[PDB]
Amino acid sequence: GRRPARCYRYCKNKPYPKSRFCRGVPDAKIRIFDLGRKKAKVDEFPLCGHMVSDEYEQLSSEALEAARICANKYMVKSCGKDGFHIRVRLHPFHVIRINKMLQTGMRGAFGKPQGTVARVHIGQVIMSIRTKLQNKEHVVEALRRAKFKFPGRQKIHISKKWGFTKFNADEFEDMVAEKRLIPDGCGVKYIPNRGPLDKWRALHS
Amino acid sequence: KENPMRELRIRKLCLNICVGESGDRLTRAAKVLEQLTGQTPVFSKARYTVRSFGIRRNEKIAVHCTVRGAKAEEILEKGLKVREYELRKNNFSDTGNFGFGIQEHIDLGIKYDPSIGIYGLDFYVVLGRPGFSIADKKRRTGCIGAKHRISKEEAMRWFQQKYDGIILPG
Amino acid sequence: TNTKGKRRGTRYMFSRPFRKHGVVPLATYMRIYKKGDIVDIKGMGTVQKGMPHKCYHGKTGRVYNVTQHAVGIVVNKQVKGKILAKRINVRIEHIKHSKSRDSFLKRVKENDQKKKEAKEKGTWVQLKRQPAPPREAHFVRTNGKEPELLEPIPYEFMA
Amino acid sequence: AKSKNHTTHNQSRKWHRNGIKKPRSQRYESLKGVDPKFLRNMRFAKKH
Amino acid sequence: FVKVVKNKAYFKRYQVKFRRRREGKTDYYARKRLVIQDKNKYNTPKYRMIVRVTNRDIICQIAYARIEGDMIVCAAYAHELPKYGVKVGLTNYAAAYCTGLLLARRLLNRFGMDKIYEGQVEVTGDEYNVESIDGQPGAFTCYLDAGLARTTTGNKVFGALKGAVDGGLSIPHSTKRFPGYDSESKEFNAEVHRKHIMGQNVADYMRYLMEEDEDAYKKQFSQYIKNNVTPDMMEEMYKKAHAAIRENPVYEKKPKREVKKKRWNRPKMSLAQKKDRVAQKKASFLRAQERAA
RNA sequence: GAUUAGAGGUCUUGGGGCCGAAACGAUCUCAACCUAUUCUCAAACUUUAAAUGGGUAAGAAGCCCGGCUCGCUGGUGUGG
RNA sequence: CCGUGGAGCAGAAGGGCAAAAGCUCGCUUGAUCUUGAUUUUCAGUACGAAUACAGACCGUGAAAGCGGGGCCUCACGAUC
RNA sequence: GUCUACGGCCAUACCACCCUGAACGCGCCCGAUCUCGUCUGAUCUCGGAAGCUAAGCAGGGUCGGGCCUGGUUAGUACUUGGAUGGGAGACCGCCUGGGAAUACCGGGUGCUGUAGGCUU
Ligand SMILES: [Mg+2]
Ligand SMILES: [Mg+2]
Ligand SMILES: [Mg+2]
Ligand SMILES: [Mg+2]
Ligand SMILES: [Mg+2]
Ligand SMILES: [Mg+2]
Ligand SMILES: [Mg+2]
Ligand SMILES: [Mg+2]
Ligand SMILES: [Mg+2]
Ligand SMILES: [Mg+2]
Ligand SMILES: [Mg+2]
Ligand SMILES: [Mg+2]
Ligand SMILES: [Mg+2]
Ligand SMILES: [Mg+2]
Repeated sequence: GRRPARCYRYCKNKPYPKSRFCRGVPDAKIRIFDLGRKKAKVDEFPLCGHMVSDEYEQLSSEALEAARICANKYMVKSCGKDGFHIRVRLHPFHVIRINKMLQTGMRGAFGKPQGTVARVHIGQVIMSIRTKLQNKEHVVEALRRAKFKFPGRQKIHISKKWGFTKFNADEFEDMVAEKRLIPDGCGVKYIPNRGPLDKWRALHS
Repeated sequence: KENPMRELRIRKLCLNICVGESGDRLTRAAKVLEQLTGQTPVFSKARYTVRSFGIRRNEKIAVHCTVRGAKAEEILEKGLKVREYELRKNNFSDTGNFGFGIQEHIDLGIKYDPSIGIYGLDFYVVLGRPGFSIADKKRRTGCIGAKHRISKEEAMRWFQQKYDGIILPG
Repeated sequence: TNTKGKRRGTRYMFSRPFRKHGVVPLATYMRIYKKGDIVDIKGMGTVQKGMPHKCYHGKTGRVYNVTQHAVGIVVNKQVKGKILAKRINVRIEHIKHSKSRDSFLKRVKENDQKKKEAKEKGTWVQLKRQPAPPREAHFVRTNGKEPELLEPIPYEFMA
Repeated sequence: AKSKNHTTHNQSRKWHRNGIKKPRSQRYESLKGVDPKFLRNMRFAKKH
Repeated sequence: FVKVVKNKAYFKRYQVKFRRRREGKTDYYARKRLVIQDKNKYNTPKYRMIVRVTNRDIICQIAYARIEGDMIVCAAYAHELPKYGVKVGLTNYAAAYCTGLLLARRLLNRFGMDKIYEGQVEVTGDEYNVESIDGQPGAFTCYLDAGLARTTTGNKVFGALKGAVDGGLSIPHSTKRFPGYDSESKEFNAEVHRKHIMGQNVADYMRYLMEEDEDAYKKQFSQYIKNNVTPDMMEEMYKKAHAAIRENPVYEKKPKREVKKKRWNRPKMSLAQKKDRVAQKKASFLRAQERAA
C-alpha cells in the first residue's frame, strides 16, 4: 500500500513537522517508545547497550516499530518477561509527502502527507537496552537481530555509563554512596553544592 | 511589648446587593441600600452575557457601596448583632479580610415598607493597618512588607478579642 | 514573485533586542548632530515615525540637514551596476553617531601634536601606520625543564 | 511555450566590465533640500 | 494545586523598568516631551522649573538636561523661609509663593538681571507676564515640571509658578489652575487668588476655630501658638517676607564641618567570611545531629 | 508549539472498589493536578550564535587661529 | 492578593506598545488651505503610499509639546 | 559614612524571606473651613505636627532564585578556499584559514552627574 522505503531514505528536504501548516497528517504507526520492566530502579539494571547509526538518513516510523517488536520478542524469549528495559530514542517528526497520480501531470505537484519518518544523524542512538550485567551477549544479539529491520549501517556499543544516565558506571556507585546523586524512578538527580542549606540538612538527616 | 500603632483597624466596609435584573426591583434595592448607608450607592453593569441567569451585556444588575470610619463600624455592629456575633472558620480570607451575608434587611434596624419589598445583602470588611495606603498611593507606590500584612490568625484574634465573638468550626 | 511592501522581511531587523523593549532611553534624544557628521543607520521598531527603509539599515552616511526632530543624511546605495548617493530623512531615534571617524580625528590631533613637538628637537618620528611587521629574532629560554611529548590519543567511541 | 522566468546570471560581470563608479564626490554640494527658513537666513546673511 | 507564577522562567524572561520608574519618582512619558530640545537648536539649553511639594518642604529648582545628568543652575528650599521671616507654615500656598519668588530673585541676582525685570512688586494675583526689554538681555524663560502631581485648580505647584512669574521669570501659563478660577462662570477672581496667596484662607480657618473650639484649635495649630502668629498679622508678615526676599535673595552655603569618619551601617562581609560561615554551619549541624541521634 | 517515561506530594477534583447512617473519618488504588527530573523535535520557534559577507573612515575639500554678517535660535557678540 | 502582557489595539500575519499605542471620561475637527524637497516599485518614469520641513488658520493642554487621518507594513485609477 | 530634589547608564540595580537604622531628611500619621474630587477626604487636593520606625526607604545576610562576567564543553559543531582524495551511494578524511552554543564548575550583586543637607 505504501511506496517502497527506498523512495524516502535520504534527508533531502527541510524538516517538515506536523503543525498548523501541515494538517491532515496520518498518525505514525509507532506509539509505544519503551517497554519491559520500565518501572524499575537504577541499581538493578546497570548494563546499557545502544544501537548507534552510522549513516545520515531517515528511518520510517513503522520500521522503528518493527525493530522494537523484534527486540522485545527476543528479549522476552531470552532474559525473561521483566529482566530488561527497552527505549527507542527516535521519534518520527518529519512527515513525508506523496503526489499521487490518480491527468494534470506535474502541474500543482505539491504532495499530501503520507507518513512520518525520523531523521538520524551520524553517531546517534536509535535503541537503548538496560538490563543486568550478565545479559550482555543477550543484549548484543537482540540488537544485532533488530538491525535487520533498518536500512543503512548500524553499530552496537556497550556504553560505559550506568543505565539510562549520563554518569560513568565505574564511580556511579561511589557517588551515590557519597550522596552526590539521589536515585528516583528510572533515573537520578544530581545534587550540586549550590542550593540552600535546608536541602543539604534534609538529605543528610 | 508592642508597637502602639501597628494595631489592627478596619479600613473599609463594602455592602452589595446583586438582584440579577434591571428595573423597579433594582432601583428599590438602591433605595434601601442608600437609606441604610446614608449615601448614594452605585450600579454595576453585567460583565458578560449568559442566558442561564437571564442577563446580557452592560445592564445594571447590582448595587453596591463602600463606607469608612464611624458609619462603617456602626453598620458592622448592626450586622454582627443580627448574626449574633457568630462566624465560621472559613468565613475569613487568607489576606485578613472577612465578610458574611444577611438574608433580609429589615431586621438590622430598617422599617418594613411593603412597596420596596425585601432584599438581602452582602457585608464585607477589609481589615487594615496604619501604612496600608502605600500600596495604592500615586507618587511612590510600594508593597507593605511581610511583617506588616494581616493573616487569618490575626484576623481571628482581632475579631474574637475586640468584638468578643465566637468562631464556630465549619 | 515577491511582494513590494515597504516592511517585507523585517521581522528580525526592526524588532527590539531581548529584554530591551519599552521606553526609549533619553540619551538618544539628547545628542547633537551638526552638518557633516558621519552617522550610522539602525532602524528601531519602537517608534514608527520617520523610520528608514530597510535597505539603509546598517549603512553609514553624512548629515547634510538638521531639522526639529529628524536629520537628512546622504548615503550611498548600490543599484544594479551603479551607486547613487541619495539623501533621506530619518527621525533621530533610528540614528547613531559613527565611531569610525572619531578614531581618525583623535589620531590626527595626536600626530599633529607630535609633529609640532620634536620640530625644534630635529629628531625623526614615524607617523604612518605601518602594517604588522614580521616577528624579529629572539631567544626562547628553557628553565631546565625539557618540553613534554605530545602524542595523538587512541580512538575510542563515545556515543 | 514556457520560458525562463528570471535570472541575474551575467549581471555582476556586465556591471564590473565597466566598473561600479562611486558618485562624483566634490566640494560645494548643492543646497537643495535644506530647511527653508535656515536657507532664507543664509541668503539674508550673504546679502548683508 | 496551582501553577507557581514567579517561576524560574518568569524571572529569566522578566525585564525590569527604569530605576526612576520603579521608584515611582519619574514620569518618563512626560519627561521626553518636557526636557528634549529641538535638534536644530543644537546645545541651546532648555531650562525648566521643577516644583516638588513634600510632606514638610517645598523644593524649587531650575534645571536643563545633559547626557551625563541634568544640571541644576539655581535652587530654593522652603525651609529657608525662617531666615526671611516665615517661621512656620512652610507647606501652604503662601509658602509656595514665597519660595517660588525667592527662586526667581535668586536666579536673577546670580545672573546679573535684577535692575531689569522686577516684575509685580505689588502682588495683585491677576494675569501677569513679563516682556523682554529692547536693548537689554532677554527675560529668562522656562517651563513648569509638575511631575506626578495632579494639576487641578489651586495646586501649590501653580502657586510656586505664580510666585516666580511675579518674581520676573517668563513662564507660559494661563489663569485657569490658579485658585479663584470658577469653572461654571469660567472666570478668574484676582482678589480670591490674592487672598489665597497672602494666606487669608488659613486666617479665616483659625478665626473659625476661635468661633467655637479651643483645644481642637491648639491641636490643629500647636506650633502657631508657640511662634505667636495671629490671623491678622499673617498678611503683614508675608508682605515683609516678600520685601526681604526681593531685598536680599543671595544664598550663602553653610560652613562645612569636619567629619569624624564613623561608619553607621554594616559593611559587606567577604567571600572568606561567608564561606567559613557555611562550613561551620555544616559542622555544627553534623555535631548536633550525631548526638541527637 | 509538538513530545516519551518513570519519581515525590496532596485533597484540588474525578473513577473502581472498602469499612462506614454519614464524616477531606479511614483503606487501597486508577487517574487527572503540582514539584523536581528524563527521551526526541521546528522553513513559516528561540535565550545564544558563527564562517563567508554589507556599509563607513584612513587628511590640503585637513587642522589651528583672528575678525565680520544674520531678518534664525537666543539669559548671555548665546548657538548655528 | 499574585499577575512582563501570557489581554487589547476593526480585519491576515508579523513587528510595536503598561502612570501606553490598551480601558474610561472631557473638549474638539490637523480627515482643513498652500508651494516646494525626499523615500518606496523604479528606467531611478508615473499612479498609489509614506517621510521630514516651510507658510497661514485652528484644536487640545497649566505647559513643554502633540496633531495637517487610523501604532507601522495593504485597502486603489492616465489622456479625451 | 549617608540622605533628599532632579537625573544618566537601565536587574552587578530585580524577586522571596530575615536583621539593623545615630542626626537631618523622606515617610507613615492627625483633620476637611477654604481650593479641589469622589458611592466613600480610601485615592486626588487642601490645612497641620500628637505619635512611630511598624511599613515604605537605606545598609547587611541567604553553600537563595535570577542577572552579569569567566573556565569547561572545544579546536568539538559549523565553515572560506583546493585536489584526477575515498566511497555504489549516503557521506567522510585531508590541505589552507576562521571558529561557536547547552549541561557542569568558579567570581560578583549597582556605578555615577548637578544642587542642597546630616554626621556640630
Ligand atoms: Mg514496485
Ligand atoms: Mg526537495
Ligand atoms: Mg525545458
Ligand atoms: Mg525570455
Ligand atoms: Mg502628564
Ligand atoms: Mg496617557
Ligand atoms: Mg504647520
Ligand atoms: Mg487609535
Ligand atoms: Mg486621611
Ligand atoms: Mg521604615
Ligand atoms: Mg523594621
Ligand atoms: Mg545564586
Ligand atoms: Mg548621588
Ligand atoms: Mg559629639
